[PDB]
Amino acid sequence: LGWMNALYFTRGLKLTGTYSIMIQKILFKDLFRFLLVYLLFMIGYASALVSLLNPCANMKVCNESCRDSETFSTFLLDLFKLTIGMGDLEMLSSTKYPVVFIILLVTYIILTFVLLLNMLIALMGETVGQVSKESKHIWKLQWAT
Amino acid sequence: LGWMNALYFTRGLKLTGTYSIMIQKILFKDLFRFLLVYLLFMIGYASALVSLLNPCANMKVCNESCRDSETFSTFLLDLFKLTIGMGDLEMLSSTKYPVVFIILLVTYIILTFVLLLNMLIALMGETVGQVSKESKHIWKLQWAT
Ligand SMILES: [Ca+2]
Repeated sequence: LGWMNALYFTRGLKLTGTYSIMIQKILFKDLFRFLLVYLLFMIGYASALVSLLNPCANMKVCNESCRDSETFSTFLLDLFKLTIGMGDLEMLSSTKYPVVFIILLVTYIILTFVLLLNMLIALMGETVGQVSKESKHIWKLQWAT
Repeated sequence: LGWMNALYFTRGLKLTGTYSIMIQKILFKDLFRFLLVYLLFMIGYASALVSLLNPCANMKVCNESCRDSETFSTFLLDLFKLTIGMGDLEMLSSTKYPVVFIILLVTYIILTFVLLLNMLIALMGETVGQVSKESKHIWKLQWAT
């Protein structure tokens, strides 16, 4: 916590504290609400997938480490490991294991991992251009305080 | 689908629904046409490569899992796995396995995976600066509706 508070002094010389402006928007509003809505999305879809193994018979083919179970939440752990935008999950053709599960999985992960974070990246790129006077102004405001 | 519709309420307070602006352009026009043209590119080049094993004798040297076959489309699966911009595919010198196949492969993947998505990234970076009045305007339009 003290090395966090080290930011308190890091808002004076050398134009330090510019982050202290943008954290006013990203931590409280933008990244906050984004992580909320995305967490809700992914937990809902997690319930979906853990319910979508009985038809499209129980199989969650090994990732690119939960096996078929019913315990309480190990599903969520291994499934989140799967949701990691890590390795461009496998493609299918002439399905043998769960058939309609895979298409839902791929379209969902494309929705959430090719648009949502990109939505937020574009949001950053557009919102950063708001600093007009609050550079010298917050500088002398630091002076004052 | 209900958790998709959760975006319907997520367009009011806290300036939610900014995505609902950009999705007007990226989902229907930009990312759409880009994925279309890129899919066409890659499937054409896939036909090319699966036809380019007989001279430059049959060999698709193990990636950085289809072996020489003739079945129907396993080519497409393993080849797409190869097309994943995953690991900066191997370099060659003093060729022994297919000779002119590798140079075509590398120049194609450089074309499609160092320019096309970068073309679209620059397109994003330039198109995001269009919000002039439709922030407060779409806000009060949400109000109205
Ligand atoms: Ca890696």
